[PDB]
Amino acid sequence: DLPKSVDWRKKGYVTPVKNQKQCGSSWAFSATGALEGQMFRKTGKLVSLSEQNLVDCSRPQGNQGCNGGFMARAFQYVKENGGLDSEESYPYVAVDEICKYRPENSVAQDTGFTVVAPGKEKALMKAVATVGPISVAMDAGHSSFQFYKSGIYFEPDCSSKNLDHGVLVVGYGFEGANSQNSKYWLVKNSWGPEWGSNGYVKIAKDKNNHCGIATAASYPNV
Amino acid sequence: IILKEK
Repeated sequence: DLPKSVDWRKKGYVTPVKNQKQCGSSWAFSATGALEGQMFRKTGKLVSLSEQNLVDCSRPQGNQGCNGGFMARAFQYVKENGGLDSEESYPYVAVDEICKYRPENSVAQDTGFTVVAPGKEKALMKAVATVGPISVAMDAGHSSFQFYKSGIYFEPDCSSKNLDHGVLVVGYGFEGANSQNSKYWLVKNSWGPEWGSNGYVKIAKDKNNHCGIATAASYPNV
Repeated sequence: IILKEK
């Protein structure tokens, strides 16, 4: 059956917390996070990937650089493009720039991606437990989220359908000794390690898809 | 589908 708790950071699949700064590129950090976990599973090497490569080059797939985008479009770009560069070879500058993708600097590839059935938290749990970190969209436009600090995040104003931020679910768990109470999703954000809990947030889990965590989740196929 | 971030 599925584990009671999962935390892929303890297994080497997750890079340190990054910062998107003033660019609306959360979608790009969510996509690189999921790709960093799948590459690690395939090769045993953790290599930080280029969000800038995605910001500058994926407009043909429908992304809008610093104005917005979507993780599934980023994985499509990776598929159609044949690769994705490392962060060290294509650094992040938080502004839309000229596409400078270099195939010789590619350290990741995908063949498309798999989507988790919309709105199904149990299906999201199955994906997290069997695959690795999963890219998800959520409604993050709340001052309570901006000022989040500890504990399980639960916000009555959250929507499960109007989403505006891409994040990465790296695990799940519960508080206490009963595995079925006070559950939460372990989510990595892209607002720097100074935001939230060392850059992470526990979002209420199994509470009717809180903030839309399971509404649009997906992962790359490597 | 796109997340309007800015």
